[PDB]
Amino acid sequence: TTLLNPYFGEFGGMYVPQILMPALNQLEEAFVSAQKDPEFQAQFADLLKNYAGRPTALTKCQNITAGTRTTLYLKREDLLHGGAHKTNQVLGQALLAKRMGKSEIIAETGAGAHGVASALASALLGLKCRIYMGAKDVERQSPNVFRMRLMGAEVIPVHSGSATLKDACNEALRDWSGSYETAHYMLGTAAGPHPYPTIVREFQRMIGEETKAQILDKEGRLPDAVIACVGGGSNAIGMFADFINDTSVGLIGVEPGGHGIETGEHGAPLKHGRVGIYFGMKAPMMQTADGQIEESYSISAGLDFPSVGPQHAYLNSIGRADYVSITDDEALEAFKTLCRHEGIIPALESSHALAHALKMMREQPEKEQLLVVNLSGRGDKDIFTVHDILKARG
Amino acid sequence: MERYENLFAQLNDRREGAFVPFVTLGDPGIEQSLKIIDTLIDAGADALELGVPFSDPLADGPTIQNANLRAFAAGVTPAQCFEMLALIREKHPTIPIGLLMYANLVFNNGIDAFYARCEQVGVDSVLVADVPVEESAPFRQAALRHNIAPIFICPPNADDDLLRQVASYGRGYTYLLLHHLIEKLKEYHAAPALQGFGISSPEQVSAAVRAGAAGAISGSAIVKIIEKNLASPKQMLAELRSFVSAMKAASRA
Ligand SMILES: C=C(/N=C/c1c(COP(=O)(O)O)cnc(C)c1O)C(=O)O
Ligand SMILES: [Br-]
Ligand SMILES: [Cl-]
Ligand SMILES: [Cl-]
Ligand SMILES: [Cl-]
Ligand SMILES: [Cl-]
Ligand SMILES: [Cl-]
Ligand SMILES: [Cs+]
Ligand SMILES: [Cs+]
Ligand SMILES: [Cs+]
Repeated sequence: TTLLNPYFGEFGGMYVPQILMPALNQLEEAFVSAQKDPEFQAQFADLLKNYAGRPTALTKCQNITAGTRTTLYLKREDLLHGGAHKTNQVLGQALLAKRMGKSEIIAETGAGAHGVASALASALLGLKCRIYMGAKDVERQSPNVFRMRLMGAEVIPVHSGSATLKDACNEALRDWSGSYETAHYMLGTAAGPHPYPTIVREFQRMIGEETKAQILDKEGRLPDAVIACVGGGSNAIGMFADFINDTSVGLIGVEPGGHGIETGEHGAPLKHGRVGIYFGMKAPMMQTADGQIEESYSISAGLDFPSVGPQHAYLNSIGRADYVSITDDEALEAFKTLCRHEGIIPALESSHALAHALKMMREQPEKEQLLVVNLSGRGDKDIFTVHDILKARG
Repeated sequence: MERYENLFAQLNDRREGAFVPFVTLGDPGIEQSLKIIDTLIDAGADALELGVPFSDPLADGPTIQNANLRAFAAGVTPAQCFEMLALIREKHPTIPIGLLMYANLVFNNGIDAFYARCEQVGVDSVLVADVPVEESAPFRQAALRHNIAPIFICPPNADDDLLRQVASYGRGYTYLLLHHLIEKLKEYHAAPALQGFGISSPEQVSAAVRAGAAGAISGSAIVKIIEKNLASPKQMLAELRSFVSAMKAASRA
């Protein structure tokens, strides 16, 4: 029994061991209560504004669209405190934990952006935070790891299974089942069991709400399309949510194509996987023919996840949103182009979104189109990675 | 078939608790696994719970995580597990065999088809570790259509609504994890309760039966014994037999 619908059509649900259901029901009730509480909303708004720095800019990119009929804006989540959109919903989830009287935080991270956001929020709000990241991720990401620890967080390397984001996800669920009385699990994307896909969307939806107000102010109409990269789905659903009922606005999600879809080394389960049940949800998965969860791949650590949030699977199935992929090489070109022509260093995750917008423009340069790319993060974390590639490539 | 009902009737007639060990199929390899399982039976296991290796066993602790890794390291696939199950049943016609599954392996090629294969090979029950009662309808329905008992966990944080659903929905036995739980399950005519919470000593089996449960499942202790004896195939089977005998003796009183 739940207060809200755990499914988006066929996708979603609460596929957890029985012991975790009370934790999920408790969280749902606290969220429903908080959403009707003006005091909670005011506290959340205060932190977003005065701590994280919202609203974020909407930047018009003139140089990169010169000589075409594309007008391109970037929604500047790269300017949020912490350097990525992950901060928005960690602040909300940390307040929910406090509402519930919890004193501890568990979080998973792959890239480290969600982990750093979880640790910063925990430091600000007086929560004891432990981060699962998993050996392979911990072995690299020493910068983000040190920031996490430099903010008082416990970073726990997971050596279970492949020793990556999915196992990080696994060990987080493992820990929470025993600790949920004291600890809140601060899931980092719009995926997992209900009510997380719903909570994460609602605590990211100011991205799209601001974008709508800003485009209206600057252009006097809605965008033709808003474009975002899709790992688990949080930045994209945060940009999309407030435009879902504006049927003229295209919603384009960009999954990582890695070395190329045909290679099988990608992270695009929405369009190239098949529906499975894992991490508490029924959703598109990359999986072996036998139903083992496959390993994904992307140059960008933040998109390297073999599933996707269920609301994206739903919006795709009904034709409301369209999903595409961008390869490592396309994302790297977009990264270089934005640095050189606009003076903004984008995260490699966000570079996938930009690459697809550049394709929309280049393929049809006399098509009139007003596009917004969600620039979900800054690319300082990726400078060493891009350096080593361009040095290896020549 | 009625393997569980027949077992519980025999045990009720002998004033006896069930003892049920868990092992991961193909741990540490197929042939050694088949011999391990034969040793458990010969040593007095009343029923078996058998895990199929899965890439991401999110409901398992470290003991069983590594059991899965050992199995994958030996190349074990669900299809090979189903071959093993047919061989086990061909050898042992009456012992109840339950699987511990993850949802994706059941859903992968169609839920109905999964439970049809279970029926074909002679499995008696399926516990899907990451399907709570709330999501269980297609699994329960498919199980019952193929004469497979769907097994549910009654956790220590269970409430009355949950107790009624578990009682109504489960068959074969109820996987426990208090007097309240046990008597209430009985009040709602639930499948006989097996205590499965950290069962590692003979005395815990005798405590479970005394509490009013129908017996006890040792969810990780067997795997521990495999773990500790990987270089000694001989001692492994030897310590396995000594353990199961002691646990099973504890269930006679
Ligand atoms: C997976 C992580 N980051 C994901 C990420 C993503 C992909 O996650 P969502 O699909 O939930 O936005 C996009 N952009 C940036 C800057 C990101 O850091 C993480 O930090 O754990
Ligand atoms: Br493919
Ligand atoms: Cl308005
Ligand atoms: Cl459009
Ligand atoms: Cl369309
Ligand atoms: Cl037999
Ligand atoms: Cl279990
Ligand atoms: Cs232009
Ligand atoms: Cs993905
Ligand atoms: Cs029953």
